[PDB]
Amino acid sequence: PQETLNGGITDMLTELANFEKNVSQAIHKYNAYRKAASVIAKYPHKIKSGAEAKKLPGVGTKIAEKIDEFLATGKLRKLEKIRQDDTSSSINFLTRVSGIGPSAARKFVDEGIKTLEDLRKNEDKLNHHQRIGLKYFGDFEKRIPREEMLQMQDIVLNEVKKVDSEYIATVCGSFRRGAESSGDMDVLLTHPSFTSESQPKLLHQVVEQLQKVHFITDTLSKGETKFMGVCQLPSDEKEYPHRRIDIRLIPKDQYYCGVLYFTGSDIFNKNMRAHALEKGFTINEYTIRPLGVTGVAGEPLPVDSEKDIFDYIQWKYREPKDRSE
DNA sequence: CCGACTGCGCATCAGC
DNA sequence: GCTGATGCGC
DNA sequence: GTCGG
Ligand SMILES: Nc1nc2c(ncn2[C@H]2C[C@H](O)[C@@H](COP(=O)(O)NP(=O)(O)OP(=O)(O)O)O2)c(=O)[nH]1
Ligand SMILES: [Mg+2]
Ligand SMILES: [Mg+2]
Ligand code: NA
Ligand code: NA
Repeated sequence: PQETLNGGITDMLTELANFEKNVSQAIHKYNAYRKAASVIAKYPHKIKSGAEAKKLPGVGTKIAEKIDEFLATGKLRKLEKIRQDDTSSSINFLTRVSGIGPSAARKFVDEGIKTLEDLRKNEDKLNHHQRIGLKYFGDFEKRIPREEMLQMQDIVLNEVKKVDSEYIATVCGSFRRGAESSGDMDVLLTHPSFTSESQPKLLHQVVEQLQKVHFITDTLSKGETKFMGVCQLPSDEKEYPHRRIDIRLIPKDQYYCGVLYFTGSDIFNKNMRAHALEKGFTINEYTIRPLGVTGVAGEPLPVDSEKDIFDYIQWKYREPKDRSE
């Protein structure tokens, strides 16, 4: 639906959400406001009253009350005030730097460090992640057009196969759902030699090759199963924005549960789990399991493709395209 | 009334 | 030194 | 902040 429907309300709720997460450090209030924001964003009518909004799941007494104030006045007194607050708005802003959370942001603002400029001045007080986040502050907040994501996929699948043709790599996330743009790139990686009961250079070798051809440019974090970092498409034209890329190495017997999980959406993943229990199965990130007569979970069932998971719960395979809910 | 709201990998801190 | 807790991102 | 046991 059009933003001009309830965009004022959803903007208000999103703004309240961020201050809860970043300033009050109340993560559950943060998700509460966002849940309320989401369901109102989907609501196909211009809301006339807080009581009207309250019918929706996720909208309670306090938000219905806040909406009443917004509709009547065009603003929120509390929001106006906190917007104004130099301390709170600075803390809120610094968290936009990847690696700087609520705790670091507060500590920085505590000692007078409030801006990117201030961060740029105080490099030795930033850890490795926070420096990278600072270095690519602008780039990290850009979205990635699908065409560039396709070019990025080309390089990943090529270099991965070059390392070992028996690797299996799948670019999941919104891109796999066929979105016209993405926030980052999520690559899931496996190899027949790696199972749950199973070299742990399997991830390193792929990262290394992607670094060698200068696709991967920076490393945020890297262990034996998970890589988080920065990549960039090759350039006399203007150079591309640096992009966030994650690579996960998953055991083969857990790969397609992994692919399903990290393809999303979260809203879709929720239903699929809920319907999975109603059929007597439990689905998490790693496995699908039967729930015995009292709720005792048996051994993880063998999964060799996505559809296998759909078959167990008697679902017909839904294409990633049709997985926004 | 009052507990749940995903929980894990990695980097780094806190403490022994 | 090591172990467990915390911060962070997702 | 919201929901529900
Ligand atoms: N249990 C649980 N799992 C979650 C939750 N939130 C997310 N997940 C899981 C399920 C999600 O699929 C995954 C996050 O993948 P991203 O790449 O960060 N999001 P995407 O790629 O779709 O969009 P973008 O284009 O912006 O990158 O984490 C949660 O609250 N609870
Ligand atoms: Mg993504
Ligand atoms: Mg991601
Ligand atoms: Na409600
Ligand atoms: Na941040």
